[PDB]
Amino acid sequence: LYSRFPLTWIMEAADDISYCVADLEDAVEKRIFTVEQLYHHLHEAWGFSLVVENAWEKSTEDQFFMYLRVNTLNKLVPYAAQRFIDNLPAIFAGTFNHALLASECSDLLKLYKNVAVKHVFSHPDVERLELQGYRVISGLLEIYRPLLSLSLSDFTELVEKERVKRFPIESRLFHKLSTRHRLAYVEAVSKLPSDSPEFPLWEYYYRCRLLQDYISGMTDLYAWDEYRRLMAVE
Amino acid sequence: QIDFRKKINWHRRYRSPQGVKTEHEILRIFESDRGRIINSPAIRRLQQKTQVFPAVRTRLTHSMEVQQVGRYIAKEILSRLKELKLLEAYGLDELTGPFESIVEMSCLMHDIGNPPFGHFGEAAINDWFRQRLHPEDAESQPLDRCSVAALRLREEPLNELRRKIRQDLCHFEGNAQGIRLVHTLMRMNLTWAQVGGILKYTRPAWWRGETPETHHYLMKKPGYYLSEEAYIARLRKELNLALYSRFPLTWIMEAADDISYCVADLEDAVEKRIFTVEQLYHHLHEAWGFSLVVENAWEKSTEDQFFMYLRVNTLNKLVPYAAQRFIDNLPAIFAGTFNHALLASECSDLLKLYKNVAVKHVFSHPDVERLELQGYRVISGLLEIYRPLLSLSLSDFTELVEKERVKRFPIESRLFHKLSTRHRLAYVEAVSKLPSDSPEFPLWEYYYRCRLLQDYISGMTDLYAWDEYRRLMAVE
Amino acid sequence: GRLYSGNLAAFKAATNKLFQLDLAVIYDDWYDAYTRKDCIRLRIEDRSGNLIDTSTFYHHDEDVLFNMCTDWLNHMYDQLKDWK
Amino acid sequence: GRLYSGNLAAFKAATNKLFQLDLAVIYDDWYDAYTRKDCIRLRIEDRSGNLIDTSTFYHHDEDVLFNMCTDWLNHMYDQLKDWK
Ligand SMILES: Nc1nc2c(ncn2[C@@H]2O[C@H](COP(=O)(O)OP(=O)(O)OP(=O)(O)O)[C@@H](O)[C@H]2O)c(=O)[nH]1
Ligand SMILES: Nc1nc2c(ncn2[C@@H]2O[C@H](COP(=O)(O)OP(=O)(O)OP(=O)(O)O)[C@@H](O)[C@H]2O)c(=O)[nH]1
Ligand SMILES: [Mg+2]
Ligand SMILES: [Mg+2]
Repeated sequence: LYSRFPLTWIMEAADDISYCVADLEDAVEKRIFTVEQLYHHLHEAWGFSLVVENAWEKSTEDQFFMYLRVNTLNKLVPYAAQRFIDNLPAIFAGTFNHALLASECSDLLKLYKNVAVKHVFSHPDVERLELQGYRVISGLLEIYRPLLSLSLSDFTELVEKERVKRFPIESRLFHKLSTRHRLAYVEAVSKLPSDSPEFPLWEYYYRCRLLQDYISGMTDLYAWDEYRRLMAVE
Repeated sequence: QIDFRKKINWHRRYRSPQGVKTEHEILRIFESDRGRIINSPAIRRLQQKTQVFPAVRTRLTHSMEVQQVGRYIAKEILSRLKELKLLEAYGLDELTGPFESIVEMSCLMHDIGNPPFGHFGEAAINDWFRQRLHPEDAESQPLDRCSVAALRLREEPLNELRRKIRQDLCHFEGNAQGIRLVHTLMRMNLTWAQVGGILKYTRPAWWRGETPETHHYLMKKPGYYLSEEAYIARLRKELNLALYSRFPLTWIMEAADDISYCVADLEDAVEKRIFTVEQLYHHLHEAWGFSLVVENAWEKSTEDQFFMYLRVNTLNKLVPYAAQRFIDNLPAIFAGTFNHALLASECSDLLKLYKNVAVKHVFSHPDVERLELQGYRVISGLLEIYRPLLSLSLSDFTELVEKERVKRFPIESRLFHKLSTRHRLAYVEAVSKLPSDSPEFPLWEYYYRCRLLQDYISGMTDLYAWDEYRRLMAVE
Repeated sequence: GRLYSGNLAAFKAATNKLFQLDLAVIYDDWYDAYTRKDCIRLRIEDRSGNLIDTSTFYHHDEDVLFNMCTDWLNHMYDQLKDWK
Repeated sequence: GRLYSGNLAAFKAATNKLFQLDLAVIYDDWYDAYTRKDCIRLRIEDRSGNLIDTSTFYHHDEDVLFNMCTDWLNHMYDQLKDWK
């Protein structure tokens, strides 16, 4: 109970290595700053010679990161392998309460971490998209709110008949959901004991899950278009 | 005794020039002010604000015509006094230069404090706050619909400040915003005489009650806010003005705006094919009931030749009357207690001719009326978006302004970075002076936060506010 | 030139304040013949229709005229709440 | 890497739950010199300003640090509602 698979640790360390280095390169391609400016910022934030300086003198934009990535990999991968090998019984048991990555290796990642949050994540264009996305998801949940206000019998009739003369607005919203989510809902509710005092609770839980699956399975671009169309704007 | 040397003040508030100055270096002081005002961001923004129609005149082009009319009234006044040999007796022997420059710069920056969309943009700010502060419930002893715990009446010494703050925040006026913009936000550091030329009215924004009958005209609209009370007292002490008094040169600027009120809009209507020149002439003939002013221009042309002479004809009849009215009532204007305007004769009746035609055939157009309703909706929506900023506590807002990287308020922090840096600096300077260990800190902090919110909205062009409103609602 | 928003808000506030005493106000406005100034007439009466008093104000400026109307309404409210 | 929404919601819920007993919480956060872990200090005091107790928590992960703060706040609420 509450244990981890041994191979999950390797996947966790891989994500931590590729956390901010790509965003720094993407910032240069958008003319936020130049390669020399980024190098100066890294030099100021560091306080590097084996990793960053080697790449700087080996280039100029597609030749600085191409060697920085190699230089940091050649210093980070063996440390992760040694950490995995040393604490092997605990990882195999699944009770290791730490991560593979407090030394010169872990301090290096914070260098890329601090530069990215101050010069890239704080850009006005990045910040604006975060506020617009919060408004889009909230609006979509309000549009489908009538589906959650129906009763068990009404929703059963909606899912069974599919041509209801009593709920014109609710039935049309129902046909917009993907067929796979509806099939999953049907399979889930097709198993609970009908003659039990727990049927309404499970039915409501599965209905909420069905609503949550539809929203989270969208691309950013599709959700914005659907939100604008359902509000009679586009 | 009239002495204009005690009124024309060339001192400043910061790094003021001290010592005795000659007539040449005094003039140099009033030219740097002109350079500062003309090359200011506040004046540049005037070309993106609409007068009536969104070759049409903007506020920048409108204020340039008012500046020319002001020059001409000052020159007529100065020349008429020399005929009576009163220039030396009145102290204007060595001040004819700055006398016209002050009027010209006051006429130029007479609309720098107007909010986007103008009048209906001013109302929208007032109603939205009126629903949150309910000023009418603080007139008398404690009753309370106020939505703020700190501003609710509960404590005699603290209730007066509460009602003053509640009344002031629901009275936003463009003229009162002009003084604040010129001193606290832009930090232009103009001379005392230049600042006094843009003080049109003397009624405080927190005033509740009946005004004295001796000043019922000079106190018809709010003149300044509570945050500028200390600055206005210093200005009055510097210019030797009594309480609720006006600067002598403000009257000339007021008359210039009244002359250029509707004549430009009538010309702009023709350029938009609302009607033709002949139709406008027929309408003017029907409304009048003209021969010396309008008929002379009509027979001297056809579109760019009818108004070009009508303006000259009306100026040659209106400017001398204004100069004579200024000269006749000189002691009262100098004292600052003249309760009337320069402009009940054939001269004042003529302006109503242009007034009545414009309101019936131009201001009632469907396209003009639609923009007024859309502007009211845009300003109301922007204030609702920033409402979470006003719902925070003192500690949370202090942490937001101090740390700038808060992990507890993701939505509130991102809205905070959208405000301009000058407004944030002004807020920091304002709150960096109040006694921290006082029972009045929360009230002043809330007042300054509301002022900071109001400065950001009113400092936008019409076009920028619409775009921001559409983008923040996930529409564009 | 146009009426200021605050004056209209104060006029409406006074009207509602006097309406809280189960009263009513009628409003009339016009332009005079030769005085060259707008005129506004107010009448105060209760719900049953019994006229209490009336007043007429003349002025060529909207702001001053509305302020005079508002302060007269406030005086009426004050006098009518001094007794009854 | 970033703090999860549920942990912040639970922290705010605990803060409000303890605020329902006319109390208050001050929050301080910083980064230590050499321990290489963020530090958060909480102080609990009533409305009159009489400090009751304080605590400081150090951790290099945001999620664990916030959970520790939330459970310490819950323990404080429990102890303060056991008596008084
Ligand atoms: N806009 C923005 N993106 C960020 C920020 N921090 C990280 N990112 C991006 O998101 C990626 C990682 O996502 P995080 O939210 O930090 O966390 P995570 O790795 O998804 O989290 P877990 O599933 O808990 O491991 C980084 O590689 C960046 O590309 C930030 O502050 N702002
Ligand atoms: N759309 C519209 N514009 C108007 C109207 N009346 C005047 N204007 C325009 O606004 C200008 C004057 O603004 P007003 O609101 O009348 O008043 P003001 O001069 O700004 O007011 P003060 O600062 O009190 O002197 C005129 O020159 C016109 O260009 C109107 O009824 N509708
Ligand atoms: Mg990842
Ligand atoms: Mg004007």
